[PDB]
Amino acid sequence: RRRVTVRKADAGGLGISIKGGRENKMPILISKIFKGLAADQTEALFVGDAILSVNGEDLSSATHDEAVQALKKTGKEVVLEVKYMK
Amino acid sequence: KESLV
Repeated sequence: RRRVTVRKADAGGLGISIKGGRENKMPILISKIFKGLAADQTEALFVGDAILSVNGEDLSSATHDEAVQALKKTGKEVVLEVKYMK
Repeated sequence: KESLV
């Protein structure tokens, strides 16, 4: 497992394309970490990261839409629990 | 599903 915190601000966008969906047994796995962005500029948000919780939101029982909704309206610090699949 | 936040 893993734990990454992406602070908002800076640039603005989060740069992060998650790929998966609770309708296919997939803990929302990142497939594209845009560069020059919070996720790719926090030395942790790297592709192959199955998120299971965003800001204390256990996404394990959430669909790909419930996971992107949190990343869309995150708080000052985007604490994202990740399951690296390297 | 491939979104982009």
